[PDB]
Amino acid sequence: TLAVDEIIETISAITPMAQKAKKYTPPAASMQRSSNTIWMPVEQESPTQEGWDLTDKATGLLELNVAVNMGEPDNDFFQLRADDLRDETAYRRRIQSAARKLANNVELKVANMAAEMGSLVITSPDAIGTNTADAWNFVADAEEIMFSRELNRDMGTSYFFNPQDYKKAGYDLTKRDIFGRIPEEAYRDGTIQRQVAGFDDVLRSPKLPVLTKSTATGITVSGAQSFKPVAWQLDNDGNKVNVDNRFATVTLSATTGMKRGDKISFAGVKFLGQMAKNVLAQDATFSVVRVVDGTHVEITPKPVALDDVSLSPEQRAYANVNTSLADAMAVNILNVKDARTNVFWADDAIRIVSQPIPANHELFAGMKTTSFSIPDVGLNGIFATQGDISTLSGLCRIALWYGVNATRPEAIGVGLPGQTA
Amino acid sequence: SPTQEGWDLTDKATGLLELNVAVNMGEPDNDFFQLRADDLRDETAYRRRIQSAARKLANNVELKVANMAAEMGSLVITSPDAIGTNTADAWNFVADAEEIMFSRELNRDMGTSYFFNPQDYKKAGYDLTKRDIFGRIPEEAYRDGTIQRQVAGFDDVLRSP
Amino acid sequence: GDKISFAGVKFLGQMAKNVLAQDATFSVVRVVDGTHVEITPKPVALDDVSLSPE
Amino acid sequence: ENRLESILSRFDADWTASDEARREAKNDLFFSRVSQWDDWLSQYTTLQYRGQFDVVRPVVRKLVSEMRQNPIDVLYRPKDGARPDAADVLMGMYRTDMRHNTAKIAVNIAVREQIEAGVGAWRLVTDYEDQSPTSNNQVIRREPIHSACSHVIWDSNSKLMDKSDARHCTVIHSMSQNGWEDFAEKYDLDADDIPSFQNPNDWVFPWLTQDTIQIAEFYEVVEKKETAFIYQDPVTGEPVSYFKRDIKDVIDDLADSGFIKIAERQIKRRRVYKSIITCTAVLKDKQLIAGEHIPIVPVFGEWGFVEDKEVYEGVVRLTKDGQRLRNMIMSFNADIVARTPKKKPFFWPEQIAGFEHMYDGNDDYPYYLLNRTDENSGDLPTQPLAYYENPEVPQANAYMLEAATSAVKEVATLGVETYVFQDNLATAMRRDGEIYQSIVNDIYDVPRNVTILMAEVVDLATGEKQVLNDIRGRYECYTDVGPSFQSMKQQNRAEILELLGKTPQGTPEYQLLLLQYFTLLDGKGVEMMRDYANKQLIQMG
Amino acid sequence: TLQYRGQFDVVRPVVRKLVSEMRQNPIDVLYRPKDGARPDAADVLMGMYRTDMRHNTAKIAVNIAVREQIEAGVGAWRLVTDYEDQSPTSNNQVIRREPIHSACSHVIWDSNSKLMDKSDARHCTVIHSMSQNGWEDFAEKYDLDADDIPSFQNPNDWVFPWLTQDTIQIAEFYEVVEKKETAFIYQDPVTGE
Amino acid sequence: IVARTPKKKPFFWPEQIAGFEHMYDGNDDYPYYLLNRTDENSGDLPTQPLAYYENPEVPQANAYMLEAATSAVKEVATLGV
Amino acid sequence: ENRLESILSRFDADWTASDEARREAKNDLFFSRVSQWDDWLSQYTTLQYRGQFDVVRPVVRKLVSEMRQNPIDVLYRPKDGARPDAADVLMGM
Amino acid sequence: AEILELLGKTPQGTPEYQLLLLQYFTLLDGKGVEMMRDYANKQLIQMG
Repeated sequence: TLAVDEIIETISAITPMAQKAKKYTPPAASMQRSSNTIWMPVEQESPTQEGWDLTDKATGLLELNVAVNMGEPDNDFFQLRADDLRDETAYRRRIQSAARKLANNVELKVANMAAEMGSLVITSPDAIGTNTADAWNFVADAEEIMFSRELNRDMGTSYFFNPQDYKKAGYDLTKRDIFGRIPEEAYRDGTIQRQVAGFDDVLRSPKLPVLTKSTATGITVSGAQSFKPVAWQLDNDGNKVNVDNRFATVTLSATTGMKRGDKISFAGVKFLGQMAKNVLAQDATFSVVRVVDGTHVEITPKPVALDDVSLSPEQRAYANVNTSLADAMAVNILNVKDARTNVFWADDAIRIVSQPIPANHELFAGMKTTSFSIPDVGLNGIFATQGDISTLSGLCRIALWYGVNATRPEAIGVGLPGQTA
Repeated sequence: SPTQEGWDLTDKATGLLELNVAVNMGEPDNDFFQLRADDLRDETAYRRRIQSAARKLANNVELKVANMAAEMGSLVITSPDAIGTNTADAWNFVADAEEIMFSRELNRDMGTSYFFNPQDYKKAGYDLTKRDIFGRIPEEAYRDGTIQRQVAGFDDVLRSP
Repeated sequence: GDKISFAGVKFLGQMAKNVLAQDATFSVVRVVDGTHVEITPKPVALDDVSLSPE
Repeated sequence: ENRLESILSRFDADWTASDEARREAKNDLFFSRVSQWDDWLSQYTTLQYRGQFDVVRPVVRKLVSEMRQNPIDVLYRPKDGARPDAADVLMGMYRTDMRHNTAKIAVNIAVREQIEAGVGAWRLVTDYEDQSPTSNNQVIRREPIHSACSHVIWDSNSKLMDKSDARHCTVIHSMSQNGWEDFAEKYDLDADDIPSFQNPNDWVFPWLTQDTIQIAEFYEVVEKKETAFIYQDPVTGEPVSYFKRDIKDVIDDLADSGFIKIAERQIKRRRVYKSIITCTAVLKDKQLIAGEHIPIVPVFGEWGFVEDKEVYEGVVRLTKDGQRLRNMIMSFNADIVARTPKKKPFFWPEQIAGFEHMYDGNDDYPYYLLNRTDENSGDLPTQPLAYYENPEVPQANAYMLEAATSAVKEVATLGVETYVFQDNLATAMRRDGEIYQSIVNDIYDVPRNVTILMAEVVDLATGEKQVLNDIRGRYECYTDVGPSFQSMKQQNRAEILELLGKTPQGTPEYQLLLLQYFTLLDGKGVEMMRDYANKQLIQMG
Repeated sequence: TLQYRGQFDVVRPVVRKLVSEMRQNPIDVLYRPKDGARPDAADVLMGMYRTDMRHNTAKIAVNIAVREQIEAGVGAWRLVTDYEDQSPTSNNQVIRREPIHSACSHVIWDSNSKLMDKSDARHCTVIHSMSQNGWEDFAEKYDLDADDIPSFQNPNDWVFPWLTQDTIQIAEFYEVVEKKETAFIYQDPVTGE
Repeated sequence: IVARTPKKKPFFWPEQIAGFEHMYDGNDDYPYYLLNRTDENSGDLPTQPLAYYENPEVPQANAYMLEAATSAVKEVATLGV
Repeated sequence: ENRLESILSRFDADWTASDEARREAKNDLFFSRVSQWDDWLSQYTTLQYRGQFDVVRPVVRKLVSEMRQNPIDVLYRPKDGARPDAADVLMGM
Repeated sequence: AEILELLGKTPQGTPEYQLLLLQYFTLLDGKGVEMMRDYANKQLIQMG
C-alpha cells in the first residue's frame, strides 16, 4: 500500500452575504442579564396638522423599536482516537474543514433568513431568459419598489442572483448581436456587470434557497382587524414590556398549506409612500413569519392602515398600508410555483450579533480553551480540547455563538421568476 | 466535516473519516528498431526515425489523455440540437458547463479548461462572425479563426484535434 | 464511457447540501456482469438514515 | 473590497503558511521551559513514575551566559565623503533612549527565545514624555515580545532573515482585564466590547490557559511618490527639501518665518500604517505611525527555506528524542528498583513450622532451625534453598541510557561557540538601527552642522504645536555593530583606551593620557586631575 | 501501525561547525587598477560597490548561498537595480543583491555550460513561486495582469505534512546576445579627443 | 527492544503459589516466600529449579553496527582536512 | 464602582494568574531549606526510615558564596552634555 | 585597515610616526578623537 500527502482538493465555496452583513458585538456582561436580547429604536415619523385654531389637538410622542437576539452555538464536536493512524493523518485537515463548514453554515443562515423574512416581493410570470433585457427588468423592478417606498439606502443596496438566473442574464447580454464593452465582458467572462439598474453590488450566490410553492388557497381574513403601532404595553402585573415593531398576528379563515417563508398579499391593501403617504399602484406584500395556532399567522410588516379611525395621529404617522382588513379580504399567495429565490436588500437590513463563550475561566479546569478566528465570515469562536482514558481518546470542540437578525424586513426583498400557474 | 448545534452535546461526538483515491501507471509505449552495421554508415535515417518516434509518443500520450477524459467524465451537458443553430449556442454550452461547476461548488483554483472539437470550434467561430457586427471579437474571429481564449468565465478555451 | 442519469436523483451543493435543479449524471466505467455496472461518481445520498454523521 | 476582509484574508494566509514552524517552535519553548513530558493524556489516570533527569538545560544555560557575556549594540558611522561628525547627534540620541532597562530586557528575551525555540522579536515604539524627553518632547523606546513564533506573524512572501522585504506584519497583543482597560483608555476604544483574536490552538496542558484578552495590530508599508517642496533657508544656503505631508499645518507659517518656495518635486518613499483590529471588527483603521519600516525586529537562529517554506531552529529541537528516551529509561529503572520483590528465601511452611520467629530478622539466635520429619512421608524432601533473584537493571536499559545521553551530548553542540547566533543578533541590531534612524528622521529634531555649529531650524503653528523641519540630507550615516556603551562619554573613554593600548610611549601617548584624564567622571581628586589635564592641554596648545 | 522513529543527529553539528567557520571569514570583491593605468583608477568603483553592498540584504544573500553550498552543494544570488530617490548611489538609482532560496530547483542554468561560475552560460531561467497575495504583488510591481494567474513547472514537492504550499509559479528568462553594434566617436569639448 | 520486551520475573505453576499470591506482588511485609508442597493426586510437587525470564539485551550485531555506522559518518563528514 | 471590589478584583486576577509559579517556588524553598521528604499522604503504613543525604545543598552554598564575593551597587553617572559633577550629590546621598 | 597593516610591519623609524599620524587622521570623530585628529592634521601639514 503506497500512500502520499498530496491532497485532492474537492470543494471551494464562496460566502458573499455573510461577508457583506454587518456584525454586532454588544457587551456580554449586560447581555447575560438582558436574556440575550437588546432593543434598538426606529427612525421617528411625525404627524402633521394644518389649520389655525388647534385647541386640544396637541398630539404626543411615539418612538417604536425592534429587538435583536441570538440562537445557540454551532459546534463541531468530534472525538479523536490516539492509537489510530488514520486519525493522526486527518486531525488538522478536520480542523480546517470544520472552520470552512462553520463559515458555510453562517452564510446559509444569512441567506435563509433574508429569503424568509423579505417583505418586498418581486415576481415574474415567466423565466428570465424569455424576453430581451428581462434580467435588467427584474433588477429594475426591485430598485423601483425600493425607490417608491422611500426606503433608506445610505449604506448601499445589494442584489444576489442564483447561478441559473445569472447565466440567463449573461446569455441575454451575449445574444445582443453586438459587442461594446458590457457584451464583451459578458462574453469573455460570465459576469454581467458589477452594478445593474441602480444597485451598487450585484453578485451571484450558490447558497440561495428554493422557495417551495404553497398549497394554500381560498383563504379570507376572519374578522375585521386593526394593527396599531406601539412601543410598550402593560402586562398582567402592570409592568410595561416593550413591543417589537416587525411583527403582526393576523387571523385568517384557515392557515393550511402555509409555512415560514410564503409571501401573501391581501386584495385591496396598497403600499404607501412611507414619508409622504401617497397611495402607490402596487399591492402590499407581506411575508408570513410564523404559523401559530391553526387560524392565525404572523406577518413581518405590521399593516398600519392610513384610513384607520382607531389610530391616534402619532400612530397613524407610521402607516404603511392604504387600508385595513375587512373580514372578507381574500389573501392571494404569491409563490404559486417553486423557484430559486434571488434576494435583494439594503446593506443595513441584516446584521449578525455575536457573543463569546468564556470557557477560558478558572471554572473549566482540565480542558484547554483557545480562540478560533473563522475566515471568510469575520467571527470568533472557541476551540476547546479535553482528554479521556475511559475510552483512551480526546474530545475537540469548535463552538461559535451568534445569531442573524433582520432589523428592517421592509428593506429585504425576494425575486421570484416564473411565478405562473 | 459534520456539524451540529446546541449546548449540551453529551455522547454526540463524531469520528474522523478521510477518503482516498488510487492512481496508477500503465504499460510503456515502446518503439523497436533493428539495424545492421551496414545500415549505420549514414545515420540520417536513424536520427530521423528517433525524432519521429518522439513525436509519435507525444501524440499517443495526448490521445490517451483525451480518451480517458471523455470516458471518465461525470458532468454531461446535452443539447437537443447542433451547436451551429440559433445565436450564442456555443456560449450557452460553455455557460452551462461553468454554471454546473459553480453550482456544485467544485474546486477551480488550479484553473478550468474547455476543449472543442474542430467542427464545433468552426461552428462557434461562424456564430461569432455572422453576428452582423465587427467590434473586436467578431473581427478577430473573422480575420483569424479563434473565437477567444476565455469564454463564459472558463479560464481557458482550446480546440483539440 | 456511457452517460446515464437516475430518475428522481438530483445533485447537491457539496458544501451547503442544497438540492440542485440538475439531475445527477453519472458515467459508467466498466460493465462487470450482465446485471451490474460501475459508475464513477459514487451516489452518497443525503436522506440515508444508515449514514453516520461523518 | 472590505478592509476587514482583506486584512483577515492576508492574516489567515500568513497564519496557515507559517503553521508547522510555529508549532515546532512552541513545542521547543515548552520543552525547554515547562516540562519534558509533553503528554496531554497522562495528566490523569492511574499514575506511573515519570522523572525529569534534564541534560539539555545546562547547555542552554551555558549558551545564554556565553552570549550575554558579549553585548552588542548599534553603532552609527559616517558615510563616504560626508562630514566626519555626521553620526554624533544620532549616536547620542540612540544611547540616550536605549540605556534604559527595557531595551536590555527586550534584547535578552529575544536572545533567549532565539537560542531555545529559534525565533525571537522585539518592538520599537514612540511615546510622549515631558520630564526627560530625548527630543521634541518625545522618547523612542524598545519593548519586548514574548513567544514571537506565535505572536509575531510576518508576510509569507518574504525571503530575508530580517524581513525588511515584508510589506505587512500582524502582532497579537495579550493583556489581562485591567490591561485591556488601560489599552482602551489610551487608544480611545470601548471597554465594554471585549476583543478577541486567533490563538496558537494547542493541546498540551489544561493550565497555562490564563484568562486573557487578545487584540491585533496590523502594520502595513506603502511605497509611493509624494510631493516634496524645495525651499530656501533664510539663515544659511538655499536648497532645502521638505515633504508636503509633514509641512501641512505650518505651510502658511513657513513664509512668515522667511522660507520661499523654489520648486516642487516628487520623491519616492515609504510610510507605515497601523490598524488595531479584532476578528469581528476594525477599531482603528489606518493610523499612520512614524518611520519607513515596520517597527518589529526579528532575531533568528538556524533559519532558511526548504521548499518555499520557512524553517527556524534553535538548539533544543534535535535533542528532544534523546532526552525523552533518557527520561523514559530512568523512569523504567526506578519502577524496577521499587516494585520488585527483594532477595528472600523460598520455604515450604512445614520446613519452618514452629520456628517462624527465628526468621523475622532478629539476632537473638546463633543459627536457624528447620523441621526434619513428617508423620506421613517419614522424612521431609531435601532440596537446596533458593533465594529470589536480586533486581537487576537490564543490559538493554543500561546500553540505551548511555547511548541516549551520548547522543544528546553529541547533538547539543552549537558550532564548535555561538558565533552564528551572535552574527544573527548583529544583523537584527543593524535592522534595529535602520528602523531607529527612520523614526528619528521622522519625529525628532536633528540639527544640521554647518562649517561656518548646530543650526536647529524649527517653527510653530497657531495651535502652539511645533512641527519638525528636517532636510533631505538625513542619511549621512550607516549602521554597524560595536560594543554596548551607556553614553558617548563611555564610548570616547573606550576609544581613547584602545588607542593608548597601541600607541607607544611617545608624545601622542602623553596626549592620550591627558585626554583620558579629560574624559573622566567627577569626584574631588579626579576633579583636580581633570583640571590639571585641561591646563596642560591648553598650555601645549 | 505506528512505530518508533527516532532522530539522533550526528551530521548536523558538522554542518553547524562548517557554517560557523565560513562565517568567521567574510570575503568581498576588491577592485584594483590595471597595468599602466592611473594608480587610483578603482577608487570610485570601490566606493560605489561598498556603498550599495554595505546593506543587510547583501550579507543575508551571501550567507544563504553559503549555507546552501555547504549543505546541498549549490547556492545562488542575484543582482538587481532599482530607482531610489531618498538615498541614491548614482543617477538616482541603487544596485542591490538579493537572495535565491533553493537554488538547485529554482535556478536552471544553460546545459551547455562548462564553467563553475557559468560565465559562458548564455541563458538562465529563474522559477518564482508565490501565493495569491505574492502574485498580486508581483503583477503590481512588474505591470502584469493580476487576473490571469500564471503557471510554470513547479519545482516544489509535497513531502511534509504542510497544510498548504505555494501554487502560483512564473519564470524569468535571462539571455545574453553578443553582437557588433554601432558606436559614435565624439570630441569632448572639455578635454577629451 | 528496551520498551516492548517482558521483564525478568519468575516462572510459577499456579499450584506452587496458590494461597500465597499476595507474597509475590512486590510488597515488603514478609521475611520470606512460601510455596505449596503437596498435591492431593500427584503426592508431592515435582522438584525443578525456578526459572526466570531473561533480561532484555541489545544484540551484539546491533551494538557493532551502531558503532560502525557512527564511525563511518564521523570519518566521511570531514570537509577537507 | 466600589474601591474595595476593584482592588480585590485586581488582586484576585494577579493571584490566580501567578498560581503555578508561586506553588513551584514555595516547593523549591521548602525543598532547599527544611526537608526533602514531603510524606503526609504516605500515612497509610507504619514508620519507615526516611534518610536525607543531600547533594544539592553544597551547590547552592557555592553559588551563594560566589555571588556574595562580587558585590554590586548603584552608580550614578552624569548624562551626556551635562555638568561633569552632576551626580556627586546623589551618589553621596 | 590598510594603514594598520602597514603599521604592523613598519619598524619604529620616521615612517612609523608618519603612519601613526595618518591613522589618527583617518580615525572616526567624537570630541577627544576630534582633538587627536586635528593635532595629527596640523602635524602632517607642518611637516609638509
